[PDB]
Amino acid sequence: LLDAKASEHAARMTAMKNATDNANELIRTLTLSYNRARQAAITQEITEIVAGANAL
Amino acid sequence: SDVGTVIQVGDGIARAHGLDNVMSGELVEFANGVMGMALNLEENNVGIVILGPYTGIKEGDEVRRTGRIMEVPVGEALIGRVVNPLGQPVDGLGPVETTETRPIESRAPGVMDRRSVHEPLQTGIKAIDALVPIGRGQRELIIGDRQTGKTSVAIDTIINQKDQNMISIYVAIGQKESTVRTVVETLRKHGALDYTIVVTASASQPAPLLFLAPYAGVAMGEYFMYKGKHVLVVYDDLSKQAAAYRELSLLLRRPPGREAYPGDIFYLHSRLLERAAKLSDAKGGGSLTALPFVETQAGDISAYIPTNVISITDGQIFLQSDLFFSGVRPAINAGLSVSRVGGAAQIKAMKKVAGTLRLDLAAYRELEAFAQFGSDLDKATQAKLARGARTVEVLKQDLHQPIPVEKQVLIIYALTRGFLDDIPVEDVRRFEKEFYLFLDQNGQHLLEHIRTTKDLPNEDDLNKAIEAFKKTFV
Amino acid sequence: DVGTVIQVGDGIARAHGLDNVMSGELVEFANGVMGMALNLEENNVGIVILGPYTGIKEGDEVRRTGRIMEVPVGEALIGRVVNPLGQPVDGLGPVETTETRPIESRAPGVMDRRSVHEPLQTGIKAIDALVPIGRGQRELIIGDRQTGKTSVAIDTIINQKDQNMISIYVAIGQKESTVRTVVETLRKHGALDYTIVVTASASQPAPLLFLAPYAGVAMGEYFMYKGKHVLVVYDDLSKQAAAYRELSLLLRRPPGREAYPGDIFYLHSRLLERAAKLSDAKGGGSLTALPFVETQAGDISAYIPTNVISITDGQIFLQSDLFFSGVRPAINAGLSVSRVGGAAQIKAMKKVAGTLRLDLAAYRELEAFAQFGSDLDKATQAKLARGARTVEVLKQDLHQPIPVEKQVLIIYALTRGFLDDIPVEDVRRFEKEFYLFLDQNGQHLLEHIRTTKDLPNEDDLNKAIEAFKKTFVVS
Amino acid sequence: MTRGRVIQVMGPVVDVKFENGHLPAIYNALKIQHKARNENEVDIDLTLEVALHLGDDTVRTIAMASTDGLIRGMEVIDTGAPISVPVGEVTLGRVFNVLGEPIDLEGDIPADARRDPIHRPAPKFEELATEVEILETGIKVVDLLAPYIKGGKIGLFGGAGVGKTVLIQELIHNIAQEHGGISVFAGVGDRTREGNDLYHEMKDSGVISKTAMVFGQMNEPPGARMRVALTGLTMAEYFRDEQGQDVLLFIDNIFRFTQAGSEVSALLGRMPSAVGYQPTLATEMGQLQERITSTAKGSITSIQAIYVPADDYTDPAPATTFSHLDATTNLERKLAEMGIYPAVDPLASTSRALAPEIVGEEHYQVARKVQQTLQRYKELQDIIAILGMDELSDEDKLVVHRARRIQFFLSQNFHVAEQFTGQPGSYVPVKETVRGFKEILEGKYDHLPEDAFRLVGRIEEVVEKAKAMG
Amino acid sequence: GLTMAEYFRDEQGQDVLLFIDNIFRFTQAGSEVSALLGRMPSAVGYQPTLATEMGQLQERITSTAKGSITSIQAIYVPADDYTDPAPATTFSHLDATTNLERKLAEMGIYPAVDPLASTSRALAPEIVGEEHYQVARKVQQTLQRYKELQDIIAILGMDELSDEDKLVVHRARRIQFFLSQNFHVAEQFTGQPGSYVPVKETVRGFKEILEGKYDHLPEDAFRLVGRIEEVVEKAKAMGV
Amino acid sequence: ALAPEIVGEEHYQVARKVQQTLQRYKELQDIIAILGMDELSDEDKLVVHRARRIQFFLSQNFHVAEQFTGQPGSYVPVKETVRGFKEILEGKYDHLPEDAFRLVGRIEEVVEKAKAMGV
Ligand SMILES: Nc1ncnc2c1ncn2[C@@H]1O[C@H](COP(=O)(O)OP(=O)(O)OP(=O)(O)O)[C@@H](O)[C@H]1O
Ligand SMILES: Nc1ncnc2c1ncn2[C@@H]1O[C@H](COP(=O)(O)OP(=O)(O)OP(=O)(O)O)[C@@H](O)[C@H]1O
Ligand SMILES: Nc1ncnc2c1ncn2[C@@H]1O[C@H](COP(=O)(O)OP(=O)(O)O)[C@@H](O)[C@H]1O
Ligand SMILES: [Mg+2]
Ligand SMILES: [Mg+2]
Ligand SMILES: [Mg+2]
Repeated sequence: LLDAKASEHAARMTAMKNATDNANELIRTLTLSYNRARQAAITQEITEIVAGANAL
Repeated sequence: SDVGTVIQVGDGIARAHGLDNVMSGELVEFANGVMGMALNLEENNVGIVILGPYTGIKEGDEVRRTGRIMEVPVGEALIGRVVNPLGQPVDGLGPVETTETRPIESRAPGVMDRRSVHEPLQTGIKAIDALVPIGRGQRELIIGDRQTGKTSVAIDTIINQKDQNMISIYVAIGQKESTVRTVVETLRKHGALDYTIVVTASASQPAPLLFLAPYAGVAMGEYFMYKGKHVLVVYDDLSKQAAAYRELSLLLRRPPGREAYPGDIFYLHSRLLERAAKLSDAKGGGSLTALPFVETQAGDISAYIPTNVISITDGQIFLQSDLFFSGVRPAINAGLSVSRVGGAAQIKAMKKVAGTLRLDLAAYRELEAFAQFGSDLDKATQAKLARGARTVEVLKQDLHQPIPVEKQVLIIYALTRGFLDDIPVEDVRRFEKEFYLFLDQNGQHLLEHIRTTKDLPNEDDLNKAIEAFKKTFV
Repeated sequence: DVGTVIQVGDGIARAHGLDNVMSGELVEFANGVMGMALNLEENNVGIVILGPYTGIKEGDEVRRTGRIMEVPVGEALIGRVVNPLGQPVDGLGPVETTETRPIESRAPGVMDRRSVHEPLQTGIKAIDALVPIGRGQRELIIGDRQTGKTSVAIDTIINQKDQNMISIYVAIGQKESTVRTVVETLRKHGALDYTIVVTASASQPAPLLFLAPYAGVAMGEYFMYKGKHVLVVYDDLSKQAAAYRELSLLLRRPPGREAYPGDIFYLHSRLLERAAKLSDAKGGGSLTALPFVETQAGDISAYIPTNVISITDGQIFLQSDLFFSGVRPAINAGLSVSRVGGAAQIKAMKKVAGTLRLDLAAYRELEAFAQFGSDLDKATQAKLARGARTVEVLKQDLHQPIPVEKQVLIIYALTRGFLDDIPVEDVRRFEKEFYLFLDQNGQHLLEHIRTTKDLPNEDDLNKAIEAFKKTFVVS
Repeated sequence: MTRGRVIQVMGPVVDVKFENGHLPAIYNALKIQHKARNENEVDIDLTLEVALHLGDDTVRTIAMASTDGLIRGMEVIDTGAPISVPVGEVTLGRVFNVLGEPIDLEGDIPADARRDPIHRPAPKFEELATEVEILETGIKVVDLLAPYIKGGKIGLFGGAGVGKTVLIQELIHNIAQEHGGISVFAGVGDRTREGNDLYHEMKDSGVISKTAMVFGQMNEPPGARMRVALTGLTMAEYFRDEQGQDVLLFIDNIFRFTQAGSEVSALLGRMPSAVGYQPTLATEMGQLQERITSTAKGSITSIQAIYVPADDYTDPAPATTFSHLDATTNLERKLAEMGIYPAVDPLASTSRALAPEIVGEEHYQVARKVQQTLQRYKELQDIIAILGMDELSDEDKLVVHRARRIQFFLSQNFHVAEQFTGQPGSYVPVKETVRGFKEILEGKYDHLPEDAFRLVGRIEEVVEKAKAMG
Repeated sequence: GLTMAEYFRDEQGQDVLLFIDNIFRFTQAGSEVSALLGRMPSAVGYQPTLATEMGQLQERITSTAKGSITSIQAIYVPADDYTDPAPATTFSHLDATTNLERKLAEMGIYPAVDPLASTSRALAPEIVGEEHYQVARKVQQTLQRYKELQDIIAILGMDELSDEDKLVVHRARRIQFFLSQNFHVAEQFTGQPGSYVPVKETVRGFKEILEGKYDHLPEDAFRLVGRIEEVVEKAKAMGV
Repeated sequence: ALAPEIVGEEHYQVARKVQQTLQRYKELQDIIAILGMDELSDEDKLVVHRARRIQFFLSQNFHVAEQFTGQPGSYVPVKETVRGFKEILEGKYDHLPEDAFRLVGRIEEVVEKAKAMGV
């Protein structure tokens, strides 16, 4: 039981270290997709506006 | 000569031919009696913005030059009246009976004509006085999503200034006319209207008057400022002003930008929000102070008008929807609220007590965001977490009930020094109330000193009073 | 043939007259500043000003030169610092050229070209061994800011001293101090005697930046059709794209993805497709081009990056985290490829290192798994031991090229496993020592690889490497 | 002589017609000074900058002050030249607007002052300097871990309340005292409550005598706000061209220069590019930064603050600006709270001079080790936060010790700090900090109380300061 | 419709009800005619005069000293985007608002009303009473806590969490299903006839859910029922 | 051309069953991106093992790839391609390792490529 409980606590700790590291990597990868999408939405709205303005 | 004729009429814009001697920013008068402002001057066409109903102006009707730049009526007679952006009475009750006028395109007070904000504006809201200090002569932004507390926070500010030697103005832009009436009857009931001015621009009016409404409101307050009395101004949505300028410009066919907004948007808002100052002793020591409001869709702090108002001010109070639907009220996010003129606008007593709290709330936000659930962590982490909950219950407050400053410093002294550890989190909202009663009946001596010397009394006496009450409480 | 300017704003003018003006012609204003005619509307010619535009006013007198956009060429340009127009900048007087070429040449057509059958040795171990380039190829160096882009190109030009190559450097959008500095660096290594540096720095009007790459290839094609081999480097094609968008959005041309005028692909291809390996009938000459593109967020996937990844015969992707992790030059093996490579290596190098590029990508993943991994097996542990040595064998130092016979000998040690004995930090010193030893003692091996481009007898090579390893000592 | 007359007016934009066809060049400047003929009129004292030749002998102009009150037909006169501001010893200790007028109530600069143009052709390739040189600032953290370069652009990214105004003032004092060179402060778009505090602090710190300041306010129309950097620049050009001394230029926030350029591109009628930014972003940004160069006579170095538009470093304003920067210094609040001034984060600050060719090999080895030591401590910090100090292995304790001393020896006693404290302050030469940190990294001085290293200068000062405790 | 209701309010003086169906189709029509009238475009292809027209129409729909108009409107959210200009401009004119969400309609909880995003000026301690307000805000804390906790459950799993977190998820499931109701117009859509719940009853029942008295019953029993009495019987049929 | 009558019922049942295993693993991918395969239970474990086998057994050696990689190419007739997928789907080759399923043509080739490793 001494070895079993000690080994269970260590196993959760690395599983938690790796889980946190995967999550933080996914946050930077997702964050860049949001910034590329945000800059495209602001270049579409300005081209539709200017396309109507040039016609009139 | 000084007569011209309308050629295009539409949507609150008209175009005139002639009127050769006009100035940019003039007032012009149509035959119907509706007034107007010249905003463009091409070689053959003068461009006119109408400041009234435009259902009686026909093509070929005459328009004539007044000779005045845009002017708003000012005087002591406006106090206690409900008025238009133009100086026209709305509440009924007859004329306003003003004496003189001021331009709405005044220059701001220069460097060498200004001083350093050095005195407080006691709002009577525990969080706004302790955590995010506003000092006379500052520009403070209340920015947040719809339905979070906003008009509640401004109305509390006006009432809590009753005793103080203050003048206050409320500029209601784009709001439904029954909502402005609900605030006014509310102010008459609290007796507030005797020292205040409400300037009203309802949603039915031509956009141009919503645009002038914030300028007319500061133009009234600057008259009292240069005469020496301190003044406060609240703008009920600057985002609704920004929409009305865009409509006027796009009908005047001017070129667009990020979201159809004219390239003047930073110039328009800056010209209005820099007319806030603390004048120096040579100018007689007057002060304006300003509270713009901005509403943000899905909390897009990155939008065009929001990026712009977050910059021009000397701080911000960002309010969040989930704190509201979680019992924190007023729903003020401590992390995103900053004051860059902070540290000088509090009384000497409050500075010592307020410093610890900023550190305490922070060491809970970081720890709680992970460890609230963990049943047992290190004994310190338990100590920080426990005082963390009590701090978020001492900052909670009720609607339309402001608290005087001496009582705020006493409750914040007690939480910070550990008197409130023994008390459970649920009854912190009542231990507060019972403490205010005990202080009034027994502790008159401690309250005498803080008001007069803005200073804290001897520690032994304070410890004695608070420890004795802790014996009485059950 | 005379017209008059009606609008002069933002670097684009307009003029009323110039009746016989051909499209593309160079136009002289009364002021003596130059311009390019790009459009002919029914009463008005539309002119791009190729110089400072603050001295030209409506009412000026533009005049017609009589010649299509032409860049000066001749042997006298070598060793001089010049403008995109043929105008000397270094001081030192006139360039004294003899003739001209159009900047709007056609690319050598099909049936006028051949496949690549000679190496372009860069002296950089990772590029020569893993991602080969041959004369006539178009190769892209892609990356982010501060990753090694100018450093890889300059190491190439110095090493292309020994070989009979002409090299051109075209600096587009760069800060002027960095360019003056590169000329002094080339003069110190003795490189300037066989090179031309063409400059279009950031304070200038956008038209001379747009023309800057087309003047650089126009100088190099003169030498190519006369038979001598040539190399060209473009220091930022993404800054060429930016200057074309600014000129187009001022002529009111409609936008697109980002705001790029759709003619970005046509711009980049017109330049990159003039690189060719001419055949023996044409005299067997060669251009070769190494275009550079910078990428936001160190992400391979974006509009201008992918467009140039389409026109070239490979790419070399450089990574910022490798750069900060001590790997210099910082080359990602998985995303970097050569499509004309496989024929452009010498015979000894094909035999020594062709399975290195693919095997080295496998170590990158297995290291990433192993750090988070708890217990590994023997066949995974053996692979992890060779991978570390390869990464230290591909580390180089700045401005120090390694001759190709020495490259194939150090790589033979690693692939055949002699380097397995030596502890890691010592690998860099083991490599400096082996090169010294080869010089002092092992001259017979170094004579064979150069003449036959071929590897010596295995017994003699294995003998020699064991003999060096006895003399070497550790820690 | 000749004169124009105004024929259109719309917000900040005006158009003038010049009937003879004798017209002004593209960046020249025009005056309107008029006295009111009848009581309906308003007297005006405006100035305008040329932008485009539209045709029909007409010119489009941006306005430098409020255009309210302008009648069509109002006369207007051309100065023959761009905006020109006074240069020389006259401009030291004074505050001016974009035009060159003095804002201070300290008299008026005379007519005889030599006045030179805002807009000028950029420096040439036969005039620059071949070899990089390093500038000794006298600040330990900056000179050791992110060396500044003569002719460089340095970038400050930091939060409010971290010591920005103190770091700017100490740099101005060290360069004037030891390297014998002046400074310029150009506040592009600054709040008028900050300008007043800055003038009082620059005066009360004694720094004022060595600096010249240009303030362009937020309440000005966009053209004035945009060209405020170009007047601060042209003043620093006289000091490098003629007096030959080295010069320092501070720019309050470079983002507002790019925003003012966007707002002028919208008034003038141009088509927007990516993320609604001007179609000429890198030709504007380049024509500013390409005048901040180290010519053979002398150099201009610049410290510029930048705002990241949305916490997105992939945006077109950060992209173009970061192209030019040579070093980045980041200020951390945690360090400030703990007591470290200057509050500069050693692990988020960069330089392109920290390479062994420029700094030399001894400096490079000493620097890398300091970074290696501090990063490892940042790891053990979360282990020491959860559990006890005894738990660390012995080797790990030998890294905890060195890191705490290294973090404190980075802290320094400034001369401008004597208003906020009661101690004199010191300047350290680059050889003395490189020598000292080598001694700490060899451990020669580890027999010392920790706080001995707080706010000190040379390493020998630590020895004496130790004795002071006992 | 408005001129008729105005005549009944002012001259006759009787109180009146107005029902307007899809006031967005008023805003949308202006766009179609804006370009052919000669107006330049604004924002997301909208008229350069959106606020001005909405204000003129809406500021007439009021209850004066003479007489009262109660006005009930359906507003169409143009592309499932509440951040669009037409809805944003509309939110400024109402006194009470219910927002309907498709995510709830997918789960089958009808009526699909957001209990957090819906607000009224009558939820004030004196306008509805202290007992009513206490229960209302307490429900709104439970449902906001369930929203943040669903992210943790979706990735890590429900068993990982504390007893207080488990008891929140327990009660929030029941509260959210008990907000659903059997209407008479849903006789065609769901077979079952329909119910009318008086206000006093609604407060009693929601108080019992919050205090835990009925937590023994299985959750499916709370879907499409009117009074809490019914929920007890519906469970009996299931066999609990 | 994917219709019972055109391809035969054996090919049609094999193609649809392969596309069902691949869609389940495109949903499991959201959870295995973070936690790894400890969270997965039962059918999730067996489905990810067979999806890894299928995804590598769709890769081939081409005669035109000889200019890039030294391997020879392979042509797989249709009757052979269907038989291999069925044995993978049944689970008859569960024991063999995933690196033996890459760049091959027929199931016989996977067995000799595994035997070279011995894993
Ligand atoms: N401190 C508070 N304590 C309790 N309830 C509050 C408090 N502040 C506001 N409220 C309540 O929350 C709502 C706040 O409405 P308020 O008008 O203040 O917000 P608003 O942002 O102005 O709204 P709108 O976007 O419609 O203008 C009302 O129901 C009000 O009674
Ligand atoms: N192999 C190397 N070993 C050591 N230092 C190197 C090496 N390669 C480059 N450097 C140095 O690292 C930095 C790389 O700058 P370099 O100009 O090569 O990069 P770049 O990508 O062209 O930069 P930029 O994006 O600013 O144009 C310089 O200090 C350079 O001298
Ligand atoms: N070098 C220093 N030595 C001592 N105290 C300092 C030092 N730098 C800053 N401080 C303290 O921190 C404050 C920071 O103020 P300041 O630098 O003006 O803030 P900001 O960064 O917002 O301009 C100083 O006024 C002083 O109280
Ligand atoms: Mg409100
Ligand atoms: Mg470079
Ligand atoms: Mg400051």
